[PDB]
Amino acid sequence: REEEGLPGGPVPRINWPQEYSSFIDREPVVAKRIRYDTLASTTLERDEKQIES
Amino acid sequence: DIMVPSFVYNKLPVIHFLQEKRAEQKLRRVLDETYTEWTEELDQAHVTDAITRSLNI
Repeated sequence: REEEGLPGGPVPRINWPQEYSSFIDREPVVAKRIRYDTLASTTLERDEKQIES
Repeated sequence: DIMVPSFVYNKLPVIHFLQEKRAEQKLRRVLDETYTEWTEELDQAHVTDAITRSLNI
């Protein structure tokens, strides 16, 4: 995933165009988009060399 | 020269048998005290969850 440049973190299988339609208020939808996009832009790993010590 | 030697000779087999049994008992006790210690370590999923929370996500 890092070689492709794909976002290290997991990405849910979502279609936001459907979500922006389903929900009536944009606030929860925007917040949901805030979280996942932040999640996908972060590397969820720990240097295990340090953990092993 | 005659009597004590004969009685020692008569003693030998039983003592040998009992000492062999005693050694087997020692080995059995050594084996019986062996237990494998399976340890439990904090799941890393919680650590990942804490990391996410610290990010304010």
